[PDB]
Amino acid sequence: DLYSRYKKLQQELEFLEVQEEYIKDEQKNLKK
Amino acid sequence: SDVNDDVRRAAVESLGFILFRTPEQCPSVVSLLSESYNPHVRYGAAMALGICCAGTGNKEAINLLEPMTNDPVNYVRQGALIASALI
Amino acid sequence: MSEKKQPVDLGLLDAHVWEDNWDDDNVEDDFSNQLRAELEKHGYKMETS
Amino acid sequence: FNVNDNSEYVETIIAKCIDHYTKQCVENADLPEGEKKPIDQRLEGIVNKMFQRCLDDHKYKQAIGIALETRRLDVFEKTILESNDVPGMLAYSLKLCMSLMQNKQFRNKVLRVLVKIYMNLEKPDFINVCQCLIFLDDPQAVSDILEKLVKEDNLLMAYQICFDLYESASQQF
Amino acid sequence: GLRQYYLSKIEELQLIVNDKSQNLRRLQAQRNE
Amino acid sequence: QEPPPPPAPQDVEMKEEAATGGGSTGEADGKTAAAAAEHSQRELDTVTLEDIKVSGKEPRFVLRALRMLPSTSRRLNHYVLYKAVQGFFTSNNATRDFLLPFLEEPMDTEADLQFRPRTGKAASTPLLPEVEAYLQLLVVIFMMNSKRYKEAQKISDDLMQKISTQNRRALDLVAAKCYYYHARVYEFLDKLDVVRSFLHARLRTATLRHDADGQATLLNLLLRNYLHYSLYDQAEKLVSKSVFPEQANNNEWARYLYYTGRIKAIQLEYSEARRTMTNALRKAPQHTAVGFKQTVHKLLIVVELLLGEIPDRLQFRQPSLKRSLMPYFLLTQAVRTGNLAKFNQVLDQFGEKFQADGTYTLIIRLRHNVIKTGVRMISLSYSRISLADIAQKLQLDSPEDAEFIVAKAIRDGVIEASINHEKGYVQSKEMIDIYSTREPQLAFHQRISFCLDIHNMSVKAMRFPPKSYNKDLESAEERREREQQDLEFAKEM
Repeated sequence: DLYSRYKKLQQELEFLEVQEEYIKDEQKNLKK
Repeated sequence: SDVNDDVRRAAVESLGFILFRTPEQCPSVVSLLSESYNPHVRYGAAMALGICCAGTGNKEAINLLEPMTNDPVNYVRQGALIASALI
Repeated sequence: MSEKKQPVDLGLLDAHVWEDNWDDDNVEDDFSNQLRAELEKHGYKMETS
Repeated sequence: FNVNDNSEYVETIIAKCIDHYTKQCVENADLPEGEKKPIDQRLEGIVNKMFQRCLDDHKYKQAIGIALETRRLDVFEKTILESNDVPGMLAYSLKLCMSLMQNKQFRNKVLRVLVKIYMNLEKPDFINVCQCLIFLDDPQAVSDILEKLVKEDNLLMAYQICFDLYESASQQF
Repeated sequence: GLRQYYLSKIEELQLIVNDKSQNLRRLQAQRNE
Repeated sequence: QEPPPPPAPQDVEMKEEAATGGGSTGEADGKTAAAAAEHSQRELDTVTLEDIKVSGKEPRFVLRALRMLPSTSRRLNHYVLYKAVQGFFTSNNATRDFLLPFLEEPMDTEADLQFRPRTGKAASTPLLPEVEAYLQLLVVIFMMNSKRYKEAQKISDDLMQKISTQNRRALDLVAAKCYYYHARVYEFLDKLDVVRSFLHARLRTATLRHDADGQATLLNLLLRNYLHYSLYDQAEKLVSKSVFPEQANNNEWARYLYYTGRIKAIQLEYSEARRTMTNALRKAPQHTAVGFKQTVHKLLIVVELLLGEIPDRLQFRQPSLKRSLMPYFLLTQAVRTGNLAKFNQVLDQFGEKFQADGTYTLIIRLRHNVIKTGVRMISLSYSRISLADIAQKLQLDSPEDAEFIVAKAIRDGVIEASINHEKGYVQSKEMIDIYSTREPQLAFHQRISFCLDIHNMSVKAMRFPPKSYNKDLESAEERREREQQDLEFAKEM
C-alpha cells in the first residue's frame, strides 16, 4: 500500500529533525 | 545541560514511556547517549532501554546491553543486569 | 578532469627569434616608423629657430 | 481540457490543484466558527472527478486514503459500501486509524462514522463497536446494546462481550 | 493518475531523507570523539 | 607486434571498464544514490580515454549477461574466455562494425538483472562514440539509427520509471552526455530542427522533477543551435532563470557566458559585454586545446576596439595562438594611429578571412569608434583646451561638428568634461578622494561574505571520512581487577 509508505516516510523526517537538534545542543555544551 | 545528576537520570529514563508503542525507535537514539562520561546518564540509558521493549526478545537492545556488564562503576553494572533480565 | 572536448576546432596551423625579453609592443608602437633621426630631430630643430 | 488524462501539463496542474484544495480544507476545517471561508466549488468538482476516476479503476485504497487526507468524510463512507470485499478492508481502515492520527476531534469524528457501519452488516459484529465505544466513551450505549442482546436472548455472546469489556476498560467506566 | 502523482510525492520526498542521514552521521562522529 | 595489439588493449579494457561497471553498479545504486560522482569522474576518464582508445572489445563487452550474480561472474569469466577465443580464433565483429550485431544482442544474452544505468552506459559508449569516431562521418547514417535506438532507451529514460525511480543515476550522467553526443551527430552531417523541438520538450520535462545539469547541457545546446542560424536569440535568456548556480561543472558556465556575451554584443550593448566575457575566459582550464580560447580572445579584442581603448599589447605573442591573431594585430596597428587609409588596405586584403570568421559585421562599423578612440585619448591628455585645436589636430575641417561629436562622447560617458559654448574652451572636472566614501567598505564586505562562505562549504562537505570502517575503542578488563587486588593487598598490610 502506497499510503502507509507515504506516512512512514513523513514521520521519519520529523524524527530526524529532532535528533539533529539534540546532537547540536550536545556539541555546544561539551565545550563548557 | 542540567546541573544535578538525579535530574539527568530521571530525564533520560523517562523516554522509556513515550516510545513504548514503537519499540524499534529507542536504540536509534539512546545507543549514542550510553557513552556519556558521567555514569548517572549511562545508568539511565540502561533503564530506558530495558523499559521501552520490556516484553520482547528484541535483539539490538541486548546487543547494546552486553558490553555494559563490565563497566567499572558498580551501580551501572547493577542497572545493566536488571535491564538485561527484564527484556 | 580537464576533458576539454570541443566542437570548436583548432582552426589553423617565423623569422622572429628576436625576443627582446618582453613586450616592447607599446614601445615599438610609440615610434612605429617615424620621427626616426632623433639626432636630426634635435639638430634640424635648433637651426629652425 | 479535463478528460485528456494524457499530458504532463494536466498532470502537474491537477497535482497542484488537489494540493491547494487539501491545504485549504485542513486550514479551514478545525472550526474557524464565523470565518469558515469556503472553497471554490470548482475545485470540489474537479477533485471529485478524480475520485470517480479512482473508483472506475476499482482502485479503492487510494480513495480511502485521500478522503481522510482532505477531511471529507462522506466520500470516505461511500467508499466502504463498495464492490470491494468490505469486511476485509474495514479492518485495514480501522488499524490505519488506530496508529496514524493525532487530532482527537477529527479522530473521534472518524471513529463515530465508522462505528455504525459495523451495526449495518448482514450479520452485525458487536465486538468492534463495543471496543470503539471505549476508545471514545459512551457507557450508556454499551448498556443499551447489552440489553438488546438480552431481549434477543443471545446470552452467550453477551457473556463473551462482557469478558472482553472487563479486561480493557477503566475501573471508573 | 494516482500511480504517477502519488508516486511523485514519494520520490520527491525521498532525497531529503538521504541528505539528512548524510549530515547526521558526520555530526555523530564529531561528538563521539 | 600484431599480438601486442590484442595482448595490451584487451588487458587495459578488461580493467578500465570491468572495474568501472563493477564500482558504478554497487556504489551508485547499492549505496545511497548520490555518490556516483566518483563514477561520474570515471565516466569522464573513460570518455576521454575511449576517444583516444576495437572490434574484439565490442564483441566481448556485448557478451556481458548479468542475469544473476553467478551470471555476472560468468560474464566477467566470458570476458577472458572470449580473449582466449580471439587468441585462438577470430572476432565476430570486424574492425569494430557489428552493425546489426548490437540490435540483436540487446534482446539476447540473459539480461535478467542488468541495471538500467549500466545498460545505458554500455550502449552509449560502444555504439555512439566508436561508430561516430571510426566513421569519419561514415557510420553517421547508421549512427543515426543506433542513436535512435539510444533514443528508445531514452524513451525508457523518459518513461520506463527511470524518469524518477533511477532518475538520480540516470540523469546524474549518461543522459547528460548522451544528449550532447546525439546533438553532435545531427550537427555533424544533418539538419537541426526537430532536434530543437525535442530539446525544448526535454528541457520542459526537467526543471520539474530535477533541477541540475538537465538545465545546463540543454540550455547550452539549445542556444547553440539558435546561434547556428541568426534568429532573435534574446527573448529566451530573460526568462531562462540562468544556468543553475549552486552546482555546475564550471565548464558549462564558461560557454554559457560566452554565448550570452555574444548575444549581448551584437545588440549594441558594449560596455558590459567585455566584463562578462572576460569572466568567461578566466574559467577555461589550463589544457592545451585552443579551440574556443582563440574564439573568445578574438571576440574580446574586437569588442575592446569599440569604446575607446587598446586591447593589450600581450596575448598576441604567446606560442599557442599567434598565426590566428595575425590579422587582428595588423588591424589594431592601424586603428591606433587612426589612419583610414591603412584600415581600408587591411580590410580589402583580409575581408575573406573576416567574413569566414563569422564576425565581419562587427568590424564593418568600426570607423566611427575609430574617431571616438582618438578623441578619448585627447580627453585623457589635456584638461583645458580650445575647440580651435581639437578638430585641427584630428584632421576634422569643421569646428562646428566637433561640438557635436564631443557632446555625444560626453553623453554616453566617454569623457567627463563640460563645454562653454560661448567661450570656446572645454574643461574636464576632477573628482578625487574615493577613500573617504562608503564604496570601499562595500567592496570589502562582499569579499568577507565570500570567504566565510568558502569556509562553511569546505568544513561542511568532504569531512565525511569519519567512517564506520573503524568505530570506537575501549580499554582492558582484567587490568583494573589486578590493580584493585594489588591495592587491597597493600591495604591489608
